[PDB]
This record gives sequence, structure tokens and C-alpha cells, in this order.
Amino acid sequence: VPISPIETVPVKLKPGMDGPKVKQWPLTEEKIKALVEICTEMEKEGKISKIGPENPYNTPVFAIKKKDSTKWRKLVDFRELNKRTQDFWEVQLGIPHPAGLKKKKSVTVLDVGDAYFSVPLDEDFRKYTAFTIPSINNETPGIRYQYNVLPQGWKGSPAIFQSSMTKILEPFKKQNPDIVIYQYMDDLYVGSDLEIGQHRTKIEELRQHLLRWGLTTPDKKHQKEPPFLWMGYELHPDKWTVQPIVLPEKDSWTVNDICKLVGKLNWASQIYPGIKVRQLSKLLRGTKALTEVIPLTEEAELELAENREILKEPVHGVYYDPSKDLIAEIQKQGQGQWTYQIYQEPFKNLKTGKYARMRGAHTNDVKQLTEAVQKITTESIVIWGKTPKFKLPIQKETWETWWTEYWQATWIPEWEFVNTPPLVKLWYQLEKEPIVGAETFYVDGAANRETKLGKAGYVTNKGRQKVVPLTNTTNQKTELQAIYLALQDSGLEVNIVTNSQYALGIIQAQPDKSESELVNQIIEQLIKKEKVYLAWVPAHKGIGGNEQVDKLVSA
Amino acid sequence: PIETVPVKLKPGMDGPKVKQWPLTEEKIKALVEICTEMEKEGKISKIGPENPYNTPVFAIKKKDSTKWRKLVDFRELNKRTQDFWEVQLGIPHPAGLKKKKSVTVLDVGDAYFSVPLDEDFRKYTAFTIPSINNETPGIRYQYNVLPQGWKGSPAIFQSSMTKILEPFKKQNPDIVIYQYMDDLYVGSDLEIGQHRTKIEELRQHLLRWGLWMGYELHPDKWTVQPIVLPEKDSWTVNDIQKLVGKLNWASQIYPGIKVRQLSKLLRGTKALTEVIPLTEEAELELAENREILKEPVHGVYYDPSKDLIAEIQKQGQGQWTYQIYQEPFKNLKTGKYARMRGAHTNDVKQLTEAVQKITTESIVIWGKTPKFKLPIQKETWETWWTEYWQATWIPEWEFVNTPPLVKLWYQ
DNA sequence: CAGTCCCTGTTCGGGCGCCG
DNA sequence: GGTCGGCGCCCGAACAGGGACTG
Repeated sequence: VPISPIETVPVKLKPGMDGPKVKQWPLTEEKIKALVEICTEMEKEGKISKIGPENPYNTPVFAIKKKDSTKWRKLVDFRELNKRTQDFWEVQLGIPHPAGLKKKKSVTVLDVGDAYFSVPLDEDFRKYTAFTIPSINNETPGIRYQYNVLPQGWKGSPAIFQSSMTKILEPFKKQNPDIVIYQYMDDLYVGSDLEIGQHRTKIEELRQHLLRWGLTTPDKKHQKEPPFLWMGYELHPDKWTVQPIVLPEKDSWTVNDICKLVGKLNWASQIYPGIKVRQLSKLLRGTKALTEVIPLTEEAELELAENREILKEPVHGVYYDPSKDLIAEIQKQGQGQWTYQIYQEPFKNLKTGKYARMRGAHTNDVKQLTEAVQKITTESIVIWGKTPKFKLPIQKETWETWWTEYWQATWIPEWEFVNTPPLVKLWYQLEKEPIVGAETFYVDGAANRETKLGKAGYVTNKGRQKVVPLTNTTNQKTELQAIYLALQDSGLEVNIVTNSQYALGIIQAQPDKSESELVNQIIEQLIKKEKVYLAWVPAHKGIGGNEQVDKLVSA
Repeated sequence: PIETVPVKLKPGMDGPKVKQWPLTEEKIKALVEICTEMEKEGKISKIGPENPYNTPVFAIKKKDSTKWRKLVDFRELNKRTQDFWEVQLGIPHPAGLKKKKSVTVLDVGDAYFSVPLDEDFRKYTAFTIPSINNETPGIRYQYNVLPQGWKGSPAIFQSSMTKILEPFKKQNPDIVIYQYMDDLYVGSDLEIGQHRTKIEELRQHLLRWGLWMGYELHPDKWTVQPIVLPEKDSWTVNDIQKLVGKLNWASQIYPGIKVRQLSKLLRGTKALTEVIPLTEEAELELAENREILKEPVHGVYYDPSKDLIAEIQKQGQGQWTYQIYQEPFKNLKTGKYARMRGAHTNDVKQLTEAVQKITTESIVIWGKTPKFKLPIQKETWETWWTEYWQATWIPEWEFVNTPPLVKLWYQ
């Protein structure tokens, strides 16, 4: 067997474990013909070699159809091998995005063929890549081969190819520094500001460099004219857009269908502004079977119809200009949903996106806005390596009030206010000093762990009092209920004294939404008030009326 | 031609496998130039995917510095080699360093590049340089010499370092010299003038062996933040409730605290804004509690076998308080920072500055870095903290969310 | 007292999308 | 078909830790 011009990556097994020894699956006669035709062809080219009985290893093998071609692809079920092979550190840290490309004079795209089959495998590792090819007769012993190149299906093949490919391109990139080469597996976006004459020269120069190592650049995949098809996109000299997206039009929707639906809507939200998947993802909660038909809700059918109406119109993105600033603007779409657009010139979006996570049981719009800014910042640093300036639908004074009084550290990068309703604001402010002339409510609540019963009420300085029996509750729900009662039966200004750290920690965070209906009712009463002062006192210390109301709600 | 000191991980533990976070453009260009230079001087060499280990890497600029500095987050590797730099080749900590009038820090990390690393251990110093928009796959390297920021580097170089410092330690015996990570702490009771001169004498004493920095500290002027009670002449119901709550919380630290006579003033169901006169038995319980807060806590002392822990509380208006302890309510040291860089505009910058100041103090006093309990959300911290870091070490931290209880550490 | 117990947050594992 | 790796999303479950109360 000849020596491959590329250096080979030394691969070991995990210490203590032997090679795979698994029996072959029964294969259909149409797949056996496709395998023997490709096996006999790869053994002529030095990519697989015959092995005898001295090789005690074996692994299954099969073949699937290639997309839009009569050719077949050979795949090996290395699931038992991959378990015992050594761990690899992948060198693919993410996916390039067209919004990060810079305008270049000339652009060329090429794709080498049979990429993994042009890179050798380690010599001392070829023994564990043994597999059997079942013949047309079940009694025929079958032909056993072992791989000489990177087997499609092994966990080290992509890692090894990406690193081997970068090593071959370094001498070219070292001699041609002004040439931009986007390397993603077997695909090379090549672009330069050189004139179109010396461009094609450097392309051919690359096509020969690569050829010296057994990497073929077929003219079938060569692309010299715009638009270019790269990474699911359509690259034009001034704009870009995603490859057409097709949503299913199922009359009866299954879970698996929504999952494919949600997945393509998320992919479309990168340049299609305003895609919402809130009500469609609400169909995937608490469901157990991809084989479970699910009816569309009224809010989900509306959300789908809106998204279909956005995909009808054509949208496009632009490229990155390092000379001008980066700008990102956020809007408040729906409750728990946010959208943004990143651009450098107005209405010429580099890309769009959405953020909708709900973090926590209790939160407000200011928290979610801060989470969205951070998601945009990280995403921006990935693609452009800088933080955009931000246009936020929150008043400067609103944000200054929040971060200065919040107990956690919080910060937003350089930003400016944009008046685009709905505006993010704080719905209520707890006073810092007790209110003069306001009735003072000493609240408490307790429950029994066993009976699940409890009381909650209050005692005031004006003689007012209330106690309410509660069924199927906890100690925390009662302490919250006691505060809800004091809010109900008080005027516009009220001082409230509790001994519940749990209740006080929730309200001081100024939430405007919650997963608990009792909290939402407390919030609604807090918005109606003009002045509210909350205070905490230690329990069981004989403090004020807090000990008098602790004894009323004791049982 | 130097012999390599054999190093091994702690038994039953693999190397670090931490993903590289995204880096800005100005950082990646700085790492490329440095790494290309360090490769040309043979300090590092390119590797491949067969190495399953990786450690994050980013760059910094020290205080009032224009040049970038390569920094590796070897916190995970240092945890997995802890038995080496503590048992076999430990460094003693001078208890007199914290008593000097002036202490100066010197980056001596460039000297570690003169000593080769053990061949079998180079596999764990692996790191990856990312690219903008993921143009190219990860450019991986590994160290061929003693890496900066690894705890095993100052322990191996310790024998070489002592021989360089002996001619200077002999001429200046009253000067205390401590070595932590890539820094060298030199403290002296001399006047500020001749102190800086002796630093330059050392600086040239290290330049002749094949090695520059300047950051002055004054540990004798380090103060602590006690628990203080308000000195009001007219007390309202609300004031007395806040006072009892604070005294109740402080009773976990000073067992002698009593709130019996003050709680008696909170018998009736009174309005919060109503003024209450202090009884005679209460005015004495308040003055006695003020004297107990003047006394030091009983039974508090540093344990070298225990990990330090630090908590930070945002007090607003650029105020930040902190406490260092090993066992709860046994605070070895409390304090408060104010008017740091980024006050009244940025909270992550202030929190980053406070951690650095606290860690620096922990190195001078105990020679250890505490594990921080940071008052911030993880994602907020992990997004911005690298943009304000100006130090060659990185402490450990965790994220807490404790709502303010009753302002115990700040009035 | 150490043990639950009530609550809240995090981590992970399992789907789909996209790319090669 | 039921191969690999990368990234993104969305959900549930499983795990973790911190309180408060009670045997």
C-alpha cells in the first residue's frame, strides 16, 4: 500500500478496551450490489484492503442513498468502536455567518470531492476498522476489509479532517496573506480585493497546491459567477439571503411535525424579522409521543398564519462594513418574547433574531431585556468580534432607577433610548421610608405540614384585623396570602410588616409577571397603590403586632 | 539542556476539558501575534485533535499598560495538580509581608519560559485560539516551557529563583520577598523614595539573569469595616424594628447581643412612624451592644488547611462591602470599597475591581486566593468580566442571589 | 438536633432545525 | 435511512442548595 502525501493523525483506543466484535446486519440485495461495487472500487484505489482471519474485529456496515444522484454512500455503524476510541477535541467552534463577511472584489467557492477519502487513517489504527460485506447468499462467508482512509461515521473523522485541512492551507495562506479563505470542512470560500485577472490565477494556484496532497477540486463544484451557494445561503455582490425555506402544510399535525416546524421557524428568524414560536412551542409541553397527533390552538393557528405571511415577502441581509458602527435594536413583541435587528444603516439588516426564554418563576421586563442584550452581545462577538451599540425601548431614567437600587450587579453596554412602544418600565416602586399617616399592617401566615391547612391575616394600628382559613397550602403560600390580604383591605398608602424572607425577596425584585397566580394578584394590587412600604422583622421575638398576628394564624 | 522536573496529576483525575469562550477582535489579534512569536522562540508548538484536553485563553492589559498579555485560565488544571505545589514543593508564606509599610508587585512570568516542561505533562497545557465568525477552525497549541499562570511553574522555578534572590536578600535582609503565581511581592519598611530605588536595584538584579512591573500596596493602611449602630436621638417604631432585626442578625457573630429590653418597646401594635421614647433598661442594652461590636469575635483564627471564602454585598452609591471567612460567622476580615473605577455607571467593572483588590489582600495576608460568592447572575458576569480583568491570576467563584435582609454591613 | 419539606435554579439529555 | 462532528432552539426530568419547621 502506497504512502499518502498527508501526515497521519495518531489515534489510540481508551486504555483497557479492545476493538469491536459485532456481527453484520442482514442487508437487502439492492444494497449489497451497491456496496460490493463501491468496495471493489475503493480497494483498487488503495482505500480499503483485504484482511484475513488474523483480524478478530468486525463492525456492521450499510449504505444510504445520495441526495439527487444515483450514487450510494458507504456508512459504517461504529457505535461500538466510537465508545472505545479515544476522546477528540473538536476544532469546529461554531458556524460562520454571512453577516460577518466583508465586501470583496472577487469571490470563488469550491468543494473538494470525496474529502474524507483523500485523508489517510493512522496505520496502527486501521485494524479496528474491520467490517464484513454480506454476499447475495447467506451461506457465502463474505468479504472482510479494513479502512485506509477516514471512515464516514467514525467520531474522529471530522476532527481529523478539519485539522489536516488547515495544515495544508497554512503554506498558501502564509504566502497569500490578503486572500480570505473561509474553511468549513470541505468547503472553501475564497475572496480577495485583487483584480479579477490575478484572482483566477491565485485560485488555480490553490487548486494545484491542494492537488499536491491528493485533494481534488472538480470543476463541477467550481463556482465563479454570483450568486454563490454557501452554507445554506445565496451570496450576491451586495446582499445575501437564506436558501428557500419550505414549511409543511399538514392538515393533521403531529408532534414530530411541530418540531420540524419550530426548527425551520427558528432558522428563518435570522433574517426574517418578527417570527414568533411562542404559541407553537406551547404545543410541545407535557407531550410524550412524536406519534401523537395534536390539534392546533386558536393562538397557534394565528401565530402560524402570521409567520407564513412573513415568509411570502422576500428579505435579504447585507454584509459587514468595519468602517461604520454596529447597531442593535430590540422590541417587545409578546409577553416573554423579544426580537432584535442588527444593522449599520437604517433598514439594511445584517441579521435579525429573537429571544424568548423564561428564566425564573418571577421576573419583569427589565430583567428579560438585560438577558436579551447579553444574548445579542455574545452572538455579536462571535460573528463580528465587537459589541453593537444598542437602541432600547426603555427610558434612561427607568434603567437608572433599576440598576442603582437592585442588589445584584447589573449593567448594559453603551446604549440610547428609542421611543418605540411598548416601552419597558417598572410598574411599581417600593418606598424606602415608612409612610406617615398610612395604616400599618402586621401580617403573618402559617400552615401545618400534615393537615395542609393554615391561616393568614393581619393586625393594624387602627384596630383593623382579619384572619382567613386556608386549605391545601404551605407555609410560604400563607405568608404571601397575608400580604395579599393587607393590600386588598388597605388604602392607597399602606405600611406592611412581615417576617417572611421568602415573600420579601420576591416583591423587592419588582416583578411584573409570575408563574404563581397569587404573586400576579399581589402584583396587580401593588400597581393600584400609590405608596407601599415593606419591612421585615424577626419572628418569635415579641415584635409589635407581628407576635399578636403570629398567635392568631398559629394553627 | 536543562533537566525536566517530572509532574503528575492527582490520582484518579483526567486533564482539563474546558471549551474556549468567544473572544473580541482586539484580543484575537493580540494572541495571534504573541503565539506566533512564542512559537518562533520554541516556547509553544502546534498540536492536533488527538489531544482531548483544552484550556480557555484570553488577553488582558494590566493597570496603566499598553501592551497586551496572554492569560490562560488554568484554574481547572491547577485543581487537578494540587498535590504537587502544596506537598512536595510548597512555598512558605511570610507572616511579616502584611506588616510592611509598602509592598510592590513584580510580574516575573517571563522567567518561566527559560525552563522546559516535562514531556509527559505538555499534553495538559493545551489551548485553542478561536477565529472571528469561525472563519477557520481552532488553532491549537501546547506549551514547551513552564506556562504562565500554572501553579506548578513557581514551584519548579523556586529552586532557581532562590539562587537569584540570595545575593539581593543578603545585602537587604530586612526586605521580605514572596512569590505567588507569576508575581513577586517585595515589602519593606523603608521610605517611599528609597523603597522604589531598591525595587529598581532588584529589577536590574533580575535583568542580568534573563528576565518588569510596578504596583504599590500599603498593607499597614488596610482597615476593617465593623458593624455599627445608628446614633439617633429620636427613635421611631420602624427605627427600633430595624435595630432589633440587625441586632438579632449580629447575635450569630457576637453571642453576647441582647434584644430583650428593646423588643419590650415593640409590645403594642403601633404605627411605624410613631416616635417611641427609649426606656432606661433599653438605653443600657443599646450601649452595651455598641461595646460588644467594638470587641473582636472570640475564637476566630486562620486555619491553613481550610479554603478561604469571600462574600460581596452591593450597598449602592458606589459602596461595596466584603467579608473573608473559612467557617460561617467567623470572619477573618471585613471591609468596604468605595469610589472604584466605574462607580455610578458600571457594576460589573466595580465588582471586577473589588474581586481583584480582595484577592490581592488574601495573597498578602494568607498566601491564598479565596473562592468568591459573587452577587451577580452568571450570565451577566460571564459576558463582561474579561473586559475589566487586569491581573495575572484568576480566583474561583460562584453566583448567589441573596435579597438584602437588614443592612448588616453598611449603615 | 438531623431530618424532611417547600421553593427555586441549574444541568443535562432528548427531540427538531441548519451545515459539511 | 436510523453514521459522525459542530452550532442553535425548546421541554422535561434529574440534580442541587438554601431556607424554615418538626420529630
